[PDB]
Amino acid sequence: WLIFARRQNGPHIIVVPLSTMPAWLDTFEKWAPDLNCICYMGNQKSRDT
DNA sequence: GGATGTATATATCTGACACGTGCCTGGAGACTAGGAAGTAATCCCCTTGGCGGTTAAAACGCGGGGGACAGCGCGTACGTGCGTTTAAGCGGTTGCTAGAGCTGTCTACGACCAATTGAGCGGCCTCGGCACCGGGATTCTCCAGGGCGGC
Repeated sequence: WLIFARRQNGPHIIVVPLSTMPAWLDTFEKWAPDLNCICYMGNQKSRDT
């Protein structure tokens, strides 16, 4: 709603526990498929990538 | 029949015990002040038993070669013994000076106490420098028009 209706489509950050974060990723894949939701975990080279 | 080995007795040497004396240092008695024990409050660090996630260190295995160790040869340098020298060790001279010990006098220097104040500790405001944001100048990629060729 913040992205589509009010046009506030800037950088949002969601900080979650690691164990629940696949349950956030598939929720973003299902409910908001048009969004550019990215994932930020891993070692130094993955985060650099 | 003479001299030798051995036992008991007597005088002398020597470490130890007790007596005597000084003196000075430790003990007894009394008084006082402050060092430390005890109390309460506040705040921060440490303890024990857990969880989660990163990740680099620890562990394990394996191949291989460098290094530890053993053996052997050799030659030199150190041990050993003897003869010779030399200097240490002891006893001794001869004076003077340094130093410990004791006594005496005195004076400058440091302890002690009261009043003071200025250097040390904490916080607050500001600057030097680094960094975030807005505006101007410079260079790169691109879309369209003009001209030429083919059926």
